[PDB]
Amino acid sequence: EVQLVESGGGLVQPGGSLRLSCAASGFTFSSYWMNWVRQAPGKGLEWVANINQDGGEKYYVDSVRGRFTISRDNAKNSLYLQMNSLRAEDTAVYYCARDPYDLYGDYGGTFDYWGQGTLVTVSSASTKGPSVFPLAPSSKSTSGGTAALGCLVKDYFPEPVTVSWNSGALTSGVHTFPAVLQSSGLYSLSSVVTVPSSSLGTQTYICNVNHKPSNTKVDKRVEPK
Amino acid sequence: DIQMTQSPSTLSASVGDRVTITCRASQSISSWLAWYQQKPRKAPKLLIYKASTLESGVPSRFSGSGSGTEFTLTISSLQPDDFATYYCQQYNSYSLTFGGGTKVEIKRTVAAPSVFIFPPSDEQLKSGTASVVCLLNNFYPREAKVQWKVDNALQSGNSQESVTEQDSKDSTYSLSSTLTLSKADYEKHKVYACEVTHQGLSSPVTKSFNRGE
Amino acid sequence: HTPINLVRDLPQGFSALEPLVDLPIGINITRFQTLLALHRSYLTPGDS
Repeated sequence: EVQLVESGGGLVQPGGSLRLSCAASGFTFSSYWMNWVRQAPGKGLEWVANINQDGGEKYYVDSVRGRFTISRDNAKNSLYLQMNSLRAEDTAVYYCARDPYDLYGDYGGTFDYWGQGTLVTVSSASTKGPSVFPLAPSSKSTSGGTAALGCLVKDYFPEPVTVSWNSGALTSGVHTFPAVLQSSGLYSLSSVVTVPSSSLGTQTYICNVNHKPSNTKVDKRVEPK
Repeated sequence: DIQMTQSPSTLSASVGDRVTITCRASQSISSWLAWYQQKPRKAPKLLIYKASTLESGVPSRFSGSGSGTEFTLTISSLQPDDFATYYCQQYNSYSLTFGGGTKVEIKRTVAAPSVFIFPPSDEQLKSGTASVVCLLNNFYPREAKVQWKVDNALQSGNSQESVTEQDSKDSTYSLSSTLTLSKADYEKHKVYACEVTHQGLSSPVTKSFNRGE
Repeated sequence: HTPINLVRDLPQGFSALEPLVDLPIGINITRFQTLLALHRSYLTPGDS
């Protein structure tokens, strides 16, 4: 299994530094160029940096040049990217990918293997656990029809957050919306599920919220008024 | 440097049809182009290299051709798995550059959204703010419009919306809109309404509630 | 000499060359070779 696991993402203030690392396995690490590419959500994928097999030749995108240094420890089978003078703009998901040889030139294959990604967030905001408020079922229709309920997970930082219903018991009809960065700079999102009106009262609905950075866990029961 | 520009930025096709995404380099890259497939939140996978060579393990449905500056990735028979954003890249010269990305979506029959409105919880009020939520559930196509009215007054700058990824089974989309207000402001007015317009709807759907009631 | 961040290969564009010097060698010269440089870094032991 060729694999690349990235570690080191987190919340970082401006000016700060982090070093992400990518542990590789399944191939002869020493023989290949490794690159780091980032996807910043609103924007697209961007190529950050590359290192030759020998480890000497190193290339970077202009934005990062003084700030970032890519390096590798072959014996370690690890690749690293140390970042400095982080800006809000550097927030992105960083992927370590195995690149092709530049020598191939006109026939370049591109990046064959990619890691899952490490998310680094650069923001002044501190880590904060979410508030969870119930979205009680309200419908002006006869019962027996479907009803919608959910939880409002608000004011937490940084991403990510985990939302489950009935401890994974209830999957169908569940929509947990992507979080939006609010004016506050904090993240908010809602998770909803559609159920039969008959189920209200009979069935228990618990929204499970787990926010690892804050290390907080919440179980909110949603009930009708 | 070189800029790669893909087109179209987004497209919707039905299953089994043939899709063709093009990429145009600012200057001759030669054969140095590759294509990548990316799913939501997942890391990109390499589809094609050297403009037309299939990467190992990639489905045969995908093919890539190119000559000159213009290159095309075609998908002979679109499948539901295919939903994703596709990117072209040119390795020809440094710096390496990726195109904007083309989002592909599975075309299905139009579906109207179910609309629900949620008042702020009493618990939330204790804070400063009141959050009013309006859920649009399982609709297609993605374009949906939401207007907020507080005692029939149009609202601006106090709303935020989020859209889910296309559903695995349904191939539908869902949307949440949140109107945020001060507790003081909220207490000021009686009627909170959410108006929705969509291709699926013959007439507008408005869900509302009264503050005390 | 021009700064470039272009094609690995020669970039498309037009530039003119100017005469630096004239050396009277007067040799019937059939062929030439390019000398390349090596780089050893901190990391490298200098080994050939």
